[PDB]
Amino acid sequence: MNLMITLLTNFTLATLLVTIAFWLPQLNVYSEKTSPDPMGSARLPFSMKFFLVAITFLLFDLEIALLLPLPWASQTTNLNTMLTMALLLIFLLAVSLAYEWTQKGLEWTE
Amino acid sequence: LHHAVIPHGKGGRSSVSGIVATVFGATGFLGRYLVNHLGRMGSQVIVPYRCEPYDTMHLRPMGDLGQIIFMDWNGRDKDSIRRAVEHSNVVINLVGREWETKNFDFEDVFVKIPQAIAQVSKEAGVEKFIHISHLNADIKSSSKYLRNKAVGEKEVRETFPEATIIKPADIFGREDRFLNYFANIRSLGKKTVKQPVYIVDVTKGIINAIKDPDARGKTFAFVGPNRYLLFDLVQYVFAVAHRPWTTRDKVERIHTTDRTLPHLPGLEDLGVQATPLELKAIEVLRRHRTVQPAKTV
Ligand SMILES: NC(=O)C1=CN([C@@H]2O[C@H](COP(=O)(O)OP(=O)(O)OC[C@H]3O[C@@H](n4cnc5c(N)ncnc54)[C@H](OP(=O)(O)O)[C@@H]3O)[C@@H](O)[C@H]2O)C=CC1
Repeated sequence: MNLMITLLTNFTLATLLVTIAFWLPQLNVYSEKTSPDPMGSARLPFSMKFFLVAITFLLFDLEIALLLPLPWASQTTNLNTMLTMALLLIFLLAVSLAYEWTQKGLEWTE
Repeated sequence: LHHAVIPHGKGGRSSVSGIVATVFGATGFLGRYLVNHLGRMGSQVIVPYRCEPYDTMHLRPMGDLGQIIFMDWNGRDKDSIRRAVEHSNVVINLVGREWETKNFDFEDVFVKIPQAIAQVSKEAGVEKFIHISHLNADIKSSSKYLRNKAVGEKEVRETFPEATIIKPADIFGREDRFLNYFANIRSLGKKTVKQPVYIVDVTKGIINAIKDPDARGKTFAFVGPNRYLLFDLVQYVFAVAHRPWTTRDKVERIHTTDRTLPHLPGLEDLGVQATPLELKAIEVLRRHRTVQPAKTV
């Protein structure tokens, strides 16, 4: 309840600040402006590379999602199995990175 | 004629035009393009300003060096008016408000200020005086604007008998309050007929009334080439601008039809071809963009 009140208060303060920033300078009457970029009028071409680094983030973030219960997993009584699977998951994250390296995947966003 | 006021040159920026103009209310919509068109001839323009000097900055590129002289004035003080008109050979009056304020109502703006300017310019030896009234000015009118403006017209005609009085109907331009009022209102349609006049035509008419000696003591009516009904005019403004603060006096003046005055001369007698709305309304309303032309009468 305290956390929800804190989130509500921070959202309310942010909304009030954006409200002041979009209402206070509008009350100046200065002048209307007539006839209100490097590219002229062209379509943004889709780049393969930005999408590749986005999907690479998504897959390694899933591997991070698997790695996140390790500070709780180190408390177990099957420590040989736990250490084996922890080293196996970090090794599979590293093998994903090595395959992303060696097949020209990290190129011009290296 | 004095030697310093003989026209020399080719009529460009650094030439001499022989016009020494005092434009009262030059910091508005008509004074902008009037000081522009006077300064491109090489005229000595005197701009009395009520506002902050920052709001006169756009009037400074409009002429050559020393050609626009800015000076302070109060609309209730005859002394500053005399200080501003005592060297001019033509005095143009463009002082107006669409609304009344706490310090100035329609009677303070349309009656007392033009009578004061015209009377002090009469006692200062000014040859040419130009007063700007509205086409729909009438004593028994529904709006206080047009009533006090007709009374001010009568007072200017009786205190400066050689004054040129000019009647534009509803002026449209980039900084207007006619097409931009319609484009942002998001009032209705009635049986109101309007013929709007274009601001460069009004400015060319004011200057050709400065230059013509036969325009002394005349009353002109500056109207556009096409009369439109109010509803399809407003719909054509919404069609060009790609769309689906006020007072009651502005509503009374939008729903007041523009009267036909055939006995008064117009822009065709001052050598000005009237520019239609269909050529310049795109130039006005391209700002409001995120077309079938309007039917006349
Ligand atoms: N649709 C139109 O444009 C039409 C206009 N007219 C008339 O033409 C004239 C000029 O029109 P427009 O450019 O649109 O008007 P604006 O409101 O745009 O300009 C008025 C000018 O007069 C000054 N002024 C206003 N009130 C006072 C005052 N009480 N004392 C001193 N100076 C004052 C303003 O200065 P400041 O910035 O300090 O207020 C400004 O320089 C007006 O008289 C108007 O009635 C006639 C027919 C149609």
